[PDB]
Amino acid sequence: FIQMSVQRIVEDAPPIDLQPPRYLLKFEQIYLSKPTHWERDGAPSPMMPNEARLRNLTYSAPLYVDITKTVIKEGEEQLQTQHQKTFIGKIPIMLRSTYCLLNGLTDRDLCELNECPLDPGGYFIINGSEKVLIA
DNA sequence: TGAAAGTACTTGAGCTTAGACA
RNA sequence: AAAGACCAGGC
DNA sequence: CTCAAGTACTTACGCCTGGTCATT
Repeated sequence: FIQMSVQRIVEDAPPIDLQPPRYLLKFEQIYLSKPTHWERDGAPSPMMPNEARLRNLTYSAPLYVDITKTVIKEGEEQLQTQHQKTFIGKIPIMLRSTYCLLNGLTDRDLCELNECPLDPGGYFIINGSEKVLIA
């Protein structure tokens, strides 16, 4: 879903055609980061799943998509402005998936962060609650 | 994605037939 | 803390 | 003035435990 489906959905959506000048908006490619928490002061910091459970936070990762804005002023010159890392929202991250912070960590690493090595993962943390999607 | 049975409403058909006996 | 929704479960 | 031929319309389902959740 993260690697293919999100990019397919973003690139599939028709571009914004509006209008007399005309403006066209196109989304190029989405970018995912590790789950990070933005505090009141706005300082980013990695959010670990245990801290998400304890503080009733939502274990999610910000989603950034490159957007190119093109303006048509009827002067035969269309000025195209591209926007990098445009933040459109935060996608909840299934624990121990590829984009989870616990991915690829050994038993000692998981214990150092107070996470059970035997924890199979595969669930989401929303407001501190462990949610599992039923097929 | 399957999937239920009885009942309260409407509506709209549908039809050989005329004289002069009490 | 009232009234709802959903979920899981017991017999 | 029917009546069979249709269409809407209505039903329900034992008790108990707990958890979460968004809104008020």
